[PDB]
Amino acid sequence: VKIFNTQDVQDFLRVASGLEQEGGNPRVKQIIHRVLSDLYKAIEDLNITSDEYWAGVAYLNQLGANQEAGLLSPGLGFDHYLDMRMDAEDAALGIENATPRTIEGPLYVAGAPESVGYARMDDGSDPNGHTLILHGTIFDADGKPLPNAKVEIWHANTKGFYSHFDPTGEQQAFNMRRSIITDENGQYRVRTILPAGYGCPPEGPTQQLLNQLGRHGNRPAHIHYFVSADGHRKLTTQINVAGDPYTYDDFAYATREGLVVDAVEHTDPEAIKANDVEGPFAEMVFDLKLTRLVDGVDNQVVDRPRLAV
Amino acid sequence: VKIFNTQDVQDFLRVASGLEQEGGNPRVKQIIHRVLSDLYKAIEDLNITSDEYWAGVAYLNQLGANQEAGLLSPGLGFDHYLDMRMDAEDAALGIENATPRTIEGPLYVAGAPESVGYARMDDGSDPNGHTLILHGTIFDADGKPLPNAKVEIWHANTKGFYSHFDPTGEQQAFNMRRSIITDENGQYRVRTILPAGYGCPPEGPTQQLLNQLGRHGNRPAHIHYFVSADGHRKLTTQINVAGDPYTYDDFAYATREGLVVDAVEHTDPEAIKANDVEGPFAEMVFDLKLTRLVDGVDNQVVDRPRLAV
Ligand SMILES: CCCCCCCCCCCCCCC(=O)OC[C@H](COP(=O)(O)OCC[N+](C)(C)C)OC(=O)CCCCCCCCC
Ligand SMILES: CCCCCCCCCCCCCCC(=O)OC[C@H](COP(=O)(O)OCC[N+](C)(C)C)OC(=O)CCCCCCCCC
Ligand SMILES: Cc1ccc(O)c(O)c1
Ligand SMILES: Cc1ccc(O)c(O)c1
Ligand SMILES: [Fe+3]
Ligand SMILES: [Fe+3]
Repeated sequence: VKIFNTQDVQDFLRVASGLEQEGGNPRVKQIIHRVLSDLYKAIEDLNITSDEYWAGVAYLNQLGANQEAGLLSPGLGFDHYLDMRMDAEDAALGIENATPRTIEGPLYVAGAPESVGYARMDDGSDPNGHTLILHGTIFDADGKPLPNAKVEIWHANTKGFYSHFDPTGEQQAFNMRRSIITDENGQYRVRTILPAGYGCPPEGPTQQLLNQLGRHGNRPAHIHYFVSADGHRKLTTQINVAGDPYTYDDFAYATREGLVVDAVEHTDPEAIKANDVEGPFAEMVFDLKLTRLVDGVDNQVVDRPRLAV
Repeated sequence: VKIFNTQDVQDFLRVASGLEQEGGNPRVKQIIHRVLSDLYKAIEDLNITSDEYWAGVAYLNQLGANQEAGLLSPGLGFDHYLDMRMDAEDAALGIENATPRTIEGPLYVAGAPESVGYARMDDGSDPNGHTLILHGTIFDADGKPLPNAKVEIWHANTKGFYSHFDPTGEQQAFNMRRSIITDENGQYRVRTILPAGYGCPPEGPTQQLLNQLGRHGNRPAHIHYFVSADGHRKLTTQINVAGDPYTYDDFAYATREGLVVDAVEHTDPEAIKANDVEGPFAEMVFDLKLTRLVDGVDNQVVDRPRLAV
């Protein structure tokens, strides 16, 4: 029993997609027609039953009810795939990406405190927090230190929770989220704590689907970056804390060579005083290099829904 | 950009689908691998940008947040498509379906009061309700009246709202929802009111998408039926009130020839007095004929999540 390639079904697909309708958006119709065709065909090819189908529809409802579509997305590789496409396009334009891009993730929040050159990111409310001094230089497309660049950093606490998405309700707004404008030497520097790896809500729809694929929902400890500057494209990337068990087994497939960074532990009193901290701390250095706009246009910035507080 | 066909993307798709993982459900992995492959390819063929992609992800959260995946499904033709498959399968088995099946819709509620041969379905709470006497006979696969068949009926009020899903504040539980056991002559008879067509929540995600396709989100006035009996398959169908503006332009594509019924209006005192009502009323007669089990089993019953009370 096969009906997908019969006139009845093909004509019905055009009707449902609004192809012969006068109103609407032709681009949406075009995409919907393709997606529907593909799904109708997959239902036939894989002999998906009604019981299976409705289980899929129920999952969609709970996926959205839990606001997890942006979490499942990277877990199913879309986020990284979109990055592969941008990389391919840059290669086509002859653009060399000194600092590789990687996924943004769904947890960026607009509105964080802004400062010049330095900022402390945490409020010391984490018991198990280990002091981290993260600093670096931002370079322009010509390799020269870039003053006034805006470096945005966000990461999780030791429990693997992000402010604004913390279930324990423990964190104040923008905790571990800052914008640092680079100083005269093109440098940025922050005092924060070493993040812990992130895990998907174990009871949520994203993890339940991953369980069906025999997969885990963990990410290694990492730090997110947005770096923007006049005359340059906006850089989206992240660094991984070297040594993490999941560095090369991230459920979001965000790891890339060049982004794994070593956290050097400092114990002597000399270093501690020089970075005036209260005791042993970790230090990470990470420089980032920007690319220039293409004929005055940032051909790769992404406009997507982001929480703004 | 064309990278879908490279080994890097093809292997990635296998990894993301857990195909190389030992745990999990092989059936789910099989379906996920196909759906991801098709979508990754659709993104390439249609050159879907990251901006477009994330609008799609946001829409998915909104769809589930409003619990409308089961409303969008029929709007995009899936529900009707699944029935087409069922019809094709029956046609191949030589099963002549006397009463045509059509979609269940997402508003069935389990546990309605039950009675033999007759019941009034509404609580008279609808100010504009017009009395409707709906009756008919249930026939077995041989064309013989079937006593003891269970006829389940549910429908909307004059505002297009159903009990348990009324946006304006609860109706009596199970208002306009009843189960009727056919009597000694295989008949069912109910007193209720004429329903008004249903329209999708105007500001909801389903209507928002339909707008982009230049389509409306309306359904003609209709009455749902579930009919079950020993030795026969469970029938899912509905009847359309003849004359409705959307009879042949249902956004859920559920109307079928043989399911459009005329509601005859009675105003003469003799009719009124005979059916013992309090004034003019409408009458609809609709008989249903059932099909026998296939090798002792109901090959088309659908088990899907349904609200129970
Ligand atoms: C609005 C239009 C939307 C159209 C969408 C069409 C998608 C196609 C549908 C495919 C559905 C896959 C069917 C999976 C399935 O048949 O069962 C999936 C599991 C169930 O667990 P079981 O243990 O098997 O249950 C049974 C326990 N018993 C045996 C004891 C009874 O549950 C799950 O959530 C996995 C399902 C998630 C699949 C979502 C894919 C989409 C993501 C982009
Ligand atoms: C987690 C894995 C899931 C992967 C899913 C991938 C989806 C495939 C890609 C989807 C591409 C959709 C592109 C839609 C688009 O580019 O714009 C869609 C419209 C927007 O209207 P505009 O007027 O342009 O808005 C702007 C008005 N301004 C200019 C004034 C600001 O909005 C909408 O909600 C329409 C959205 C339709 C998408 C639904 C898909 C579901 C199919 C089952
Ligand atoms: C997809 C995703 C989930 C959690 C994170 O912390 C992150 O950076 C990305
Ligand atoms: C999709 C849909 C919407 C409303 C209804 O009353 C119905 O039966 C089906
Ligand atoms: Fe993160
Ligand atoms: Fe209905």
